[PDB]
Amino acid sequence: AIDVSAKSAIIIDGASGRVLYAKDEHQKRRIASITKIMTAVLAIESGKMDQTVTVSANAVRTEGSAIYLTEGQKVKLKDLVYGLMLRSGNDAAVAIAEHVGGSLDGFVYMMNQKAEQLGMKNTRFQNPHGLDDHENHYSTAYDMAILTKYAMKLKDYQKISGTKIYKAETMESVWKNKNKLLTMLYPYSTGGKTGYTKLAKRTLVSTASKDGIDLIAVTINDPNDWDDHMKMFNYVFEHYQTYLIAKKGDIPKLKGTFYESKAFIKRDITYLLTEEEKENVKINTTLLKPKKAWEKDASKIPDIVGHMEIMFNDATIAKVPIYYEN
Repeated sequence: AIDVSAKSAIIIDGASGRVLYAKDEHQKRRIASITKIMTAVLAIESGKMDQTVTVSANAVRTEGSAIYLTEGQKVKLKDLVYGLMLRSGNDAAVAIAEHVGGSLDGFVYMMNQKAEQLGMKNTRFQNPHGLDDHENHYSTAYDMAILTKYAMKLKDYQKISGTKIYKAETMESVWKNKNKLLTMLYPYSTGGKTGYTKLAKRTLVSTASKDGIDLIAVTINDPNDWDDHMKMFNYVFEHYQTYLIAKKGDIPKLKGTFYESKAFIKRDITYLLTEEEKENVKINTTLLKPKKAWEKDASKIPDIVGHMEIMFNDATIAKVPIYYEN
């Protein structure tokens, strides 16, 4: 079984989003610097990554981890985003927020509107860094997995998150990523983001891939997080595989029927499952009843003749149209 030291934890399938393991995954908690994933997403989506940012006095004042920005410094937004993600710079976070959002209040508005759009119903942002300077800055393991799945759609996020070493284009710094999974511990790691405050304790988001299986893990309040992430990924890689549920082309269960060779699906349907889960998958097809008039005239047969529904217990894990060869 999976046993972790985290108060809340989750691991999800990066392809389908399916929850594979969860522990208190909807409990609102302080999250510390994993907040910064949202800050990075908004910077990347802003289209302003090559713009020059002017660092404010407010940005320099920020407590905690820093990249040592100075008041009035001119730094490319991209550099700040690497500093944010690799070094957890809180100064970088405020500079990004003020640049992309106009003000902290503006940026935080943007963060919450993005959370809403993603369905993060148990998440509320009050700042761009995760310092404990407000009430009601929180998220959950489940919501942070949703956010990370979204972030991993962004090629720039993929790149930044997987970067071990970065030379800034506009600052005299080289930064090493603080994600020990990526830099030293776990060969399958593809990225992630750490957090710590006195009240939040250790928080961690990380991603991993092996044999085409992409996974996302979150732990909130976990003194053993590095080990626990590896345990979680290893458990999934050991016990789950991608099964071809239905192959592209014709549909075996329609053998002997009217649709035996002319009905087809346009793509493979694959899914990440344990051996025991795969036993509980059902392929359901609903098809039009062939009409006598179709025998003589193929033109009366629609292009789509039904749908295939893959069921896992009472979850619909896939649904695709069934076509009829023209």
